[PDB]
Formats: sequence, C-alpha cells, structure tokens
Amino acid sequence: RPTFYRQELNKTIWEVPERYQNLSPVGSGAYGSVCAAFDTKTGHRVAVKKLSRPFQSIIHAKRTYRELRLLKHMKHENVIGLLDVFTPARSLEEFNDVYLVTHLMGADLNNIVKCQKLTDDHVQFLIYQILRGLKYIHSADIIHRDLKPSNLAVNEDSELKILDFGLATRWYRAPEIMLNWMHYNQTVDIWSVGCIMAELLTGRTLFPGTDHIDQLKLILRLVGTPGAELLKKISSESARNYIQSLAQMPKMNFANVFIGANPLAVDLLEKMLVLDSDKRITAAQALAHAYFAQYHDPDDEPVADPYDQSFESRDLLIDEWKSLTYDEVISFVPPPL
Repeated sequence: RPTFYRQELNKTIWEVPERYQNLSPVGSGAYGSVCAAFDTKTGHRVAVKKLSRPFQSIIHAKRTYRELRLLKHMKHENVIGLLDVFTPARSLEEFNDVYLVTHLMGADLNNIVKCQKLTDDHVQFLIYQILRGLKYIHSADIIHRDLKPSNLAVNEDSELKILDFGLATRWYRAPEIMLNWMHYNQTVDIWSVGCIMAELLTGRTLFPGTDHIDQLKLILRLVGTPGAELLKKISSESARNYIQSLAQMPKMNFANVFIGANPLAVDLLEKMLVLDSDKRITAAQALAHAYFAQYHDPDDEPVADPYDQSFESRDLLIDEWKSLTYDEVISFVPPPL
C-alpha cells in the first residue's frame, strides 16, 4: 500500500515509506544503523533502524527472527514498543532489508542521575514503573539479564520505558550469573533493580567493582557471605569451593548504609539484594510493597499474552529463518493508537 522513496544516508541506500520524512543519522550500533525522522501520519518524531546483514548466517537469521518476535509481542506503557516494521521488497524472492520503527527515545536514566540524590517521591515513581514493566516482561517467560540505567529511557514527565531485552559494566549484574551458579530465575533482574534504586537514593553506584573479583567482595561486604542453605543449592563444585574460600562476612544493616532514607525504601532494598534467588522478591511481590502504596493498583499492572518460544529448539536452514522473518514483517499490524 505505501509508496517508498530512496535516498543515500551514510554509505548505504535507505528505502522507506514516504510517511517518514527528514531522515538524519543519529548513530550506528553493531546490529543496525539508526536514523531520526518525522512521521507525517502520526505527527511524531521517530527512530528508524535498518538492520545490518540480517541473514548473513543461521546465527544472525535466528537472532533477527527472535528479536522481531519479541519486539512485536511487547505492548506495555513501560516497555519499548514497535510502531512499524517494513521491507522495500515486494516479494520473498527480493527480500533482503528489514527496518524497525520506534518512538525517538529521550535521555536514559544516567542523564537524570548526575551523581545526586533523587527525592524519595522521584525514586518511588521510577522504580514503580521499572517493576511494572518487569512484571509484564517476566509474565511472557522473558528475562533481561543485563538491566542497567542506560537501558532505561525517561521523558520530561518522568515516564519510563525499558529499552532492551538483553538479546562494559558488571555493576548491576546478579552474582549468580556472574559466578555461574546455575541457580537463577527471573529475579536476576530484581537484583539489577535494587542496584539502580540504591544509586538513585544515594547518587553513588552501589557496587563499583574494578573487576570480577572486586565486584564479589563489594557485594559480600553489604549482603554477607552465603549461608549453608544456599551453598548446597549451587551445583558446580568449582563455584561452591570458590565461595567456601572467602572469609565469613556479616550482612550489614542497610539503614546505616542508606542514612536518612525512607524506612520502606530500606526494607524493599533488603528484599531485593539477597544472594539466594529462591528468596529474592519478585516483580509482582515488589509492586505490592508498602513503599509503592500511592501508585500500586493490581488492576493496572497487566501481564503479557502467552508467548510461544518453541522456535528456540528448532534447527532450520537459513532460507526458513528468513521466510519466518518475512512473514512477521508483512503481517505486522500497528498497535491501536
């Protein structure tokens, strides 16, 4: 249906619907190159990403499909959504290029945290929105695994969206995935949320480790060494023995570490930053914590539709991966705006 027009930007052809005007490069990452544009239909500024060599191998073809499937599925106020996806190809035989369109995201959360204490009311609202987003994501059996301030967009009204899905810094990474304990669940992302919240409250990174070793030491300084209960849940003897080497450390009183902070905030942090992922608070549980009393509404914290991930275990040829992606592109329907 739409008319396409072609132009040179950077060192390649961009061929996009005429609704998108005034394209100008903003950057280019490992996966794709990104242009800002003006959408004349909706009247918004947008980001147009052209994927790089999406079907170069089976690894990359499966990656393209995986990401497109997830981006299409995610429909929630606190999670990046897909405005449009298109190809200039008029058939599968001519299919090569894939373009993703999203809202032009403003500053990330680091920009807001200029090494200063945010007000408690500000922290409440930001952390509420992250957890609300995570509840949705986790309900689709997805784990982020690399949640950090730079993966969080915030606009002028303090409205927050989670930018990536985890398809530089280890400061926010849960220890059970650092140390390869093979004892983890979705609460790996909750650890990250705890690190982010603490930083927002103090203005300082909670565990600024210089390397893997120093990271662990800093963590155990605050939360204490693992108890026998957790030791026997860790599978590998290497990880088990490595923990048994380090000397015993008491769990610290968080109220002394976060002096002056809302006592409800301290209590939530204590539930977030525990080593045993079987005892770590989940997103749904954290939303019901008294800290978020003013924001919490169970009927306005939705879960995702069931998410079919059976493709992960299939072994297909490269043309099949490309064919499946093509299907997802041409059958795309914009969200009801």
